[PDB]
Amino acid sequence: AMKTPVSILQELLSRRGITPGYELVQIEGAIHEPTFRFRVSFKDKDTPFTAMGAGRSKKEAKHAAARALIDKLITQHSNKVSQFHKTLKNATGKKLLKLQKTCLKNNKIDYIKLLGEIATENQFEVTYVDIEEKTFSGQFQCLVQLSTLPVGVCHGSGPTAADAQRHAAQNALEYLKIMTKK
Amino acid sequence: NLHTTVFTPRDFQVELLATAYERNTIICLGHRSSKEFIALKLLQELSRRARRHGRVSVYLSCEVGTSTEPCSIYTMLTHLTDLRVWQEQPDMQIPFDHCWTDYHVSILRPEGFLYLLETRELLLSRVELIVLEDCHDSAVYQRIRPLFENHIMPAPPADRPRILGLAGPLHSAGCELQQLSAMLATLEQSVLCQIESASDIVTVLRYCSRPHEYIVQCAPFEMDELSLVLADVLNTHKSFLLDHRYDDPLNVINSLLVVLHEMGPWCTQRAAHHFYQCNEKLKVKTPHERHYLLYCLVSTALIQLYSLCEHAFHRHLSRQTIERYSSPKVRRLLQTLRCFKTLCALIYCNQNHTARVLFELLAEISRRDPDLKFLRCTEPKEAELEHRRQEEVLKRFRMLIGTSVLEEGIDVPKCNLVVRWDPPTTYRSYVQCKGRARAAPAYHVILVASTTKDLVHQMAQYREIEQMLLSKCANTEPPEQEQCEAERFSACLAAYRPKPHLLTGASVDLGSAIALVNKYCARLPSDTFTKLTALWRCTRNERAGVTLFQYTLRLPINSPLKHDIVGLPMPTQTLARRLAALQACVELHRIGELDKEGFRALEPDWECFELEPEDEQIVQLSDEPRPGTTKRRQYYYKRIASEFCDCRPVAGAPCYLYFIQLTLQCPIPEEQNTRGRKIYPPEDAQQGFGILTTKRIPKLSAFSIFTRSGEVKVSLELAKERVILTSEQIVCINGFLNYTFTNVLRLQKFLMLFDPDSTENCVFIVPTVKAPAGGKHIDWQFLELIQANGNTMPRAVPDEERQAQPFDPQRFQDAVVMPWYRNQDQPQYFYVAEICPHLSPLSCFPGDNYRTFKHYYLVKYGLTIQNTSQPLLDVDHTSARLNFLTPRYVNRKGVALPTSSEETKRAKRENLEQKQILVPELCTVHPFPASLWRTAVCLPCILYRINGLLLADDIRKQVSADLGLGRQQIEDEDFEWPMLDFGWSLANERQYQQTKNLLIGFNFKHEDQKEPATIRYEESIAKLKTEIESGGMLVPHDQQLVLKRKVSMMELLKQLLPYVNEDVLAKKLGDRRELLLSDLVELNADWVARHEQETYNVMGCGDSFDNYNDHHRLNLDEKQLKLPAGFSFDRQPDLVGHPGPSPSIILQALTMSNANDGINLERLETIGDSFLKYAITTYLYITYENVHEGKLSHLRSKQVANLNLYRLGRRKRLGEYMIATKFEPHDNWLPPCYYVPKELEKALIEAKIPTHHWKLADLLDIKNLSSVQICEMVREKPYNLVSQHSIPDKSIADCVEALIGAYLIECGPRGALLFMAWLGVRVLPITRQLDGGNQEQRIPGSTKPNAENVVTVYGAWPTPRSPLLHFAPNATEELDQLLSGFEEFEESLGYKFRDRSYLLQAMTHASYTPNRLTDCYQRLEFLGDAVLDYLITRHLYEDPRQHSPGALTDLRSALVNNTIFASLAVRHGFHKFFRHLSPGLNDVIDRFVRIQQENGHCISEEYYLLSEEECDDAEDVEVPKALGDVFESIAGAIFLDSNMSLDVVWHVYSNMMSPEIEQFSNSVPKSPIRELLELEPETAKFGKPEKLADGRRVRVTVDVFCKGTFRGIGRNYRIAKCTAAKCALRQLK
RNA sequence: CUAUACAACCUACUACCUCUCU
RNA sequence: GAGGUAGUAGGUUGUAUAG
Ligand SMILES: *O[C@H]1[C@@H](O)[C@H](n2ccc(=O)[nH]c2=O)O[C@@H]1COP(=O)(O)O
Repeated sequence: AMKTPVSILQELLSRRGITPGYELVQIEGAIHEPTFRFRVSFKDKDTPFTAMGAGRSKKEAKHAAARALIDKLITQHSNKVSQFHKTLKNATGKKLLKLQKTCLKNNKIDYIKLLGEIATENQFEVTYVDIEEKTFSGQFQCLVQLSTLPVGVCHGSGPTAADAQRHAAQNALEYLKIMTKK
Repeated sequence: NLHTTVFTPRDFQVELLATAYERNTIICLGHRSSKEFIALKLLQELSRRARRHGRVSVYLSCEVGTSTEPCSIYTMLTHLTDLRVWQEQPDMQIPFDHCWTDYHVSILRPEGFLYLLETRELLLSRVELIVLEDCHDSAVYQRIRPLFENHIMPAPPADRPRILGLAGPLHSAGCELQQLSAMLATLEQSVLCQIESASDIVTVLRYCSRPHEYIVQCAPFEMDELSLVLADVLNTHKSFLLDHRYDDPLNVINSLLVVLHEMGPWCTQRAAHHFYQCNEKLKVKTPHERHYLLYCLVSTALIQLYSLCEHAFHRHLSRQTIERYSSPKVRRLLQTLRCFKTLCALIYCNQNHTARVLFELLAEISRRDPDLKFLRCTEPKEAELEHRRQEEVLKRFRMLIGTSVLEEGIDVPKCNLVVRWDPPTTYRSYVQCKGRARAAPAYHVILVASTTKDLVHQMAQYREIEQMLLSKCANTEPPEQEQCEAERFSACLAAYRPKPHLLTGASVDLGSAIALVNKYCARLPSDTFTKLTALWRCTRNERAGVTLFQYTLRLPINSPLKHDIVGLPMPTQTLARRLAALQACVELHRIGELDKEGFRALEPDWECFELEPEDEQIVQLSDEPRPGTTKRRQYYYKRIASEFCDCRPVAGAPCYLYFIQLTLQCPIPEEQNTRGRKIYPPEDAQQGFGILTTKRIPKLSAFSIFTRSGEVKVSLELAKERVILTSEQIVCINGFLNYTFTNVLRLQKFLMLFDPDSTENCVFIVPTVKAPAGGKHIDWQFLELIQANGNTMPRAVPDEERQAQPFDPQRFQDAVVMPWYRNQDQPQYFYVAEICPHLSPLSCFPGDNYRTFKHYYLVKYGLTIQNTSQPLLDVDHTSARLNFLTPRYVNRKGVALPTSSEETKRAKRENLEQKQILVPELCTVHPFPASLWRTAVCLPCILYRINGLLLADDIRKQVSADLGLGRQQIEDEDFEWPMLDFGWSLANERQYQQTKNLLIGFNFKHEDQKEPATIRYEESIAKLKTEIESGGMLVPHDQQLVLKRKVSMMELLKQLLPYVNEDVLAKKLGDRRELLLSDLVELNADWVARHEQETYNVMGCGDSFDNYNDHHRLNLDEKQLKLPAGFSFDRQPDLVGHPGPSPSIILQALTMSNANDGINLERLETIGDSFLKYAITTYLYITYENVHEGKLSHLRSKQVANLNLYRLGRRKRLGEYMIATKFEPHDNWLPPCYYVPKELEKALIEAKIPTHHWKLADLLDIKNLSSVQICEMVREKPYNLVSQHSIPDKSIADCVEALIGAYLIECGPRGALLFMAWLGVRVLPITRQLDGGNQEQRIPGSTKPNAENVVTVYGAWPTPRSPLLHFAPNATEELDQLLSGFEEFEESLGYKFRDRSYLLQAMTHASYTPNRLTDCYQRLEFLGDAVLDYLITRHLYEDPRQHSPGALTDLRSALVNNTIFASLAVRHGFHKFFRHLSPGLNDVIDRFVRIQQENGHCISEEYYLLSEEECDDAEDVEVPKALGDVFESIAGAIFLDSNMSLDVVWHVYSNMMSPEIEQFSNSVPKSPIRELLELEPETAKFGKPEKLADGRRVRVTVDVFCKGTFRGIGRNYRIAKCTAAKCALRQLK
């Protein structure tokens, strides 16, 4: 049925007598495909049926010979800090331009109140740190911190604590001033 | 790279070494490692004087006697010398066995040696050398003050020992220049020496071309409005940060102000780049919150400055933009590099990042400026990424923005420009920068980026110490005016030509002589460590009151020119230089050296290599697979043997009869005996088989086949009484052959005719019978039976016949018992296994569907068994395949295959479901008896193996005919061959310390009480001040920069040669215009004839190394050229009357491994290829004696390569003598009297297949028809396998090599050489002589006499001329003196030499220029390579383990390696006597030998350079290739001194290689990477390396998962990987 | 030229199926 | 004896990797 047709045809004939003999005729000597070709010599005495078969495998060559026998039949971070501050600067609004168009030398503008207005205007807050010790000069200093993405400190100093925080907010106004102008 | 160099820059340490060898010397060099090498070598050089004078040497040092471990220099003098060197312990108490009278070098304290001279325990006249370690120390000056002022000065200069002081450099004295010069002069008068300086610094300041130094100032900086805002914001931040309170920002402050006040705002924000990149990490990395606030406020200040400077020129508004704010500065430096538009501009700094950013600046100015386009600009991964990036940068700029590392050691091409942007505070670094500009003209730039007058005083100091360095030193440099007048003189002079008729030949003159000499010196064979230069001595003399100079040139030791080229005197130094080099060039061309593949052989057929015509065009068609390779296969005819062609017995002719005598020697195992049969000996066969032939078969070996009965030996035996055949006997024997090879064996197949009258493969096989009286003869009545019983069909006997006949057992005992009822056309032949009386046709059936056997035969066939009382037959299947050559149950290694199980033996031994039972009346007894059937199926392997033995005997016949190698036709009966059996038995921190001595100390001063301002100092200071200010050395701040770039011929003779007259050469010359070099030699000969007394003066440090050739005699030779029993290697049997190699072994070498047989070429192929290399090496050496080894290796690679062996194989046609497929009797073996046509395979590929139509029949004969009829009968409707077989070309080369091996094994190396001559590559000298009286005698080697009776007898190896180069008066005496201390080398090796020139030639490196008497090791290395190669291959071939191909090649390839040879060299102290003046080689060999002795001289190839648990990670171990070449070269030298004998070389090298042989042989240890790969095949990986900062070393890490990461270190990648794998293996053990 | 892995192909074995012989 | 599945042993030809 579904097996090697050499075996099938061997049994099929051996039920009716006569003994077939397969023979190797040419081993092929190719470079990477050394195939084999066999030939069945069925009954070379009376009515010789000698069928050839090609195949890479000896089973496949005998199978093809049997089928032939059947078939013939049917920095950058200092850069990066600068651009998003510009986005914060566009998000600030008008007080940047008032900061440009005023003089920061005068103390008649209140630096802490103006920087608090900037904080209210541009959705952040301002931090004022006056550390408790006294300097070698015997005066007071403050740091203002910009509550945004970067770290942020502008410095200031003065004879009193309030003047130190005012000068820190003045330097923060110088900061936000000096990014502003185009 | 074309280093067209000036004169010969010798090795600078060796240069200082020679100056120390001449006179008392203070060495001016900084590195203490180089100073140790110089000290060591000078001790080695004066060791010979100390021995032959009975003297001693003393080394005085400072740190000695402090620490318990010995000093470094003691470790080197006990490791790398043969010298008895002694170390004094801290507070040494004298042991009784220790003495200075019996120690070579004594390393002593100055106080100790002072005590020795006080107490007469050592004598000053017995001291040969005193060496002072760091004698520029003031404290050790005071220490040697009693030493020198009490003993050295009172001693006379005759008794004064030679004095060396390893001092620090003179730019490192720790004094002002006045007091430096005073300290100098007191120091030379103190220690009785002179300063010899000759550093790389000195080498460029005099020996290299002068770079003009240009000095451009840099102005200070002011602020514009933007920079006023920058300064305002920064000083506000500084004045705030001073008061900021916390009860590293200053670094950012103190650098940002400088980059503001020195470059400007653009570079200020591009430094805010780096500093804000620093702060963006360092404000996050800090844990303190107020420090975080401080760092982030500094970061926001940098944000301010970057915002202002970005709001300054991109927002307010670009070469004008960068030139506006940033100061120009670099403009003059740029114009300096623009005027040079081969430029190799180098810029030097002291920081790596400055070098990177300046590379970026030169890169961006290269791409931006159109005129400047021509400027071509744990966790070890980032280290390699950085290292690869920096070398990419270096390659892009060099084809260099350097730092302090590119100052010493790095070799670069010659430069035009060297830049110093950084103002040099140190002279040493300044001139190491300046040292590279060499291209003549080349320039140096100083950029200083009152005080100007003080730096002018500092360069005045630098120029003045430069003048002291050049003035007090060694041999000077002539000034450039002499080169100017040489350029003037050489303009009209015409160059010398090699061929005077050819005007356009090699133009060589005075103007290019030195360049040709130096290019020839560079092109000699050398490795990295070798620096080959020529040693040039100059000499002053006076002629006619005019100064002239003689210039003795000496070329390197590798060059075959071994005498001194003496130049002839010219007025100055430079013309003497050019004439000496041109005389050297012509002296070279007299011996033809002017310049592998350029060299060709000196004998004809060596350079012929005649290609076969179509094989030639196969060679130039490179698209085809190449000849000599495995990938191309040719189809050869299987030669039927000579004794089997045209030997067919014909009527009337008396014929030879051989009985094919079989003899069973090993019965089959019962484990093999599955069916338990009786064992049948084939000698019990009353009927055997015989061969009838008319040409006599020679004596043949008895070979073994393996059938069912087991191992059966096969031999042939001649019958005494010859056979004469009648016509009818011919007819019946032809019918018998057709029957036996058509029906009994069915070997007859399609396309196959029995043709009895053939001319090829024509022989008879006859059924012989044991005579009943005795003996064997042709069975005539059996032949009558075969005549009666031809191809008779088996007949179905009727019922009446079986009823009539009873059962006879002896009819069916020992007979083939074929059944007639089944298999009518191709009957199945069955043996008789047993006859069962208990069985019957009524006995019980095993199966279920049938009852007893009579009912079975009644049911399935319809046949009635008439007699049911007959006994039955247990039968076997007969032998289907008839190949019995390989034993059925053994592997190729001799390992038995698995036998059958005992259950499947016994269960199927007695069950009736297995076995085969037959009824005797249902069978036909075939006429062939069964023992006759056994030998009849034995026959076809007998015929194939006899045809194999006879083809091997045909090859032996062909060699013994064409070259007299044995008897031509071996037909003597009293001789037999060996049996054909298959073999199947059935230091960095010290460099850091010397860097520290260069950097920070540089101190120490003796005295100041004299008057140092001697006016002449102040005069020289003011003179240098005026010369610098006025001469353009000082370029002022307003001045920019300076990039600037006749005589009658007879009167020319007076100017050029002032020792001749005006009228003498007027008549002497006549027509002659210019005196050529021969004429100049004639003229100087005439003048030394007309002035017979000549004087000479030693000028410079033209050294006293050499002597003899140039010195010593000093007598007017001054003006022109006046068999072990336990297996041997050279086993030489007789060649006269020796029958030669057996055809068994020639057959073994013929048949491949592809044939699956038990005999193989491969072991003989290995021994044959190795002897081919060995003998071609030894003859190649002895032939071309002056030719260096590279060309000889190219000739041997033209010899041994398998294309040439394939050509000799096809010329001898060995393809038609070999076996290429396993013998299979049905497919690849033509029986007697048949033929296979060749062309129908072109008719078989498709074509003739609609259907059959022919069934043979129509093509009755193809051989009888002509080829036109063949092509016709093919066209009326890729190789033969029956008589042809396909063999690849490399296998033919393998057979040629294996045949050489076969001839080697039997008839000696001399027989192998003669057989090598037989193939076609010559190895022996022909002595083509006339006829030797008796031509019939051939003395071994003598070919056939030609048409004019000339024999071409092959002669032996000539003895080569020793390379003792007699060009010296006392070359033997200089050989005896230069080879001192080699006696203990000989005792450490074993073999005393006769000619010690071979010893010195082996142990001279290519660098050791004090050696005139030999050549280098490279010739003896090239010889001892192949000598050791053959010695290893033959000692491993004879191994009774019987190595396979792969096993033998692995065992050799790990037994032959340079690591192995270096290790075995170092164990027996072959480093101790390696005379080398190479520095890097000395350090490599030194650290290797020290960490080999740290391994205690065990042979480790592997366990000296790693453990992860040892802190050896800095400065791993360096395996020297040179000492491996030394072991090879001393092998060659031992071989040559033995009159070319190998048994002496192995007698020596057993004691040096046999432990490693047995160690790697006994266990298979695998490859060390591959063993870890076999333990884990997906786990062990090897990452990329890293290089440490030490300068030679590589680190590679292996990882084994769940076992750890194991670190590794090696100079190369391979040793680091291998030893990481090994230390992983040691941890996993 | 040396080492390792994968694919094919061949035959020597061994144990066992599918038939046949027995 | 034939066809088939596994191991075991010898090898021929490629592909890839490292020395
Ligand atoms: O069928 C073959 C084999 O199995 C069988 N035979 C023969 C002899 C013997 O001792 N044992 C045995 O199993 O007979 C046939 C012969 O083929 P081989 O010659 O054994 O290859």
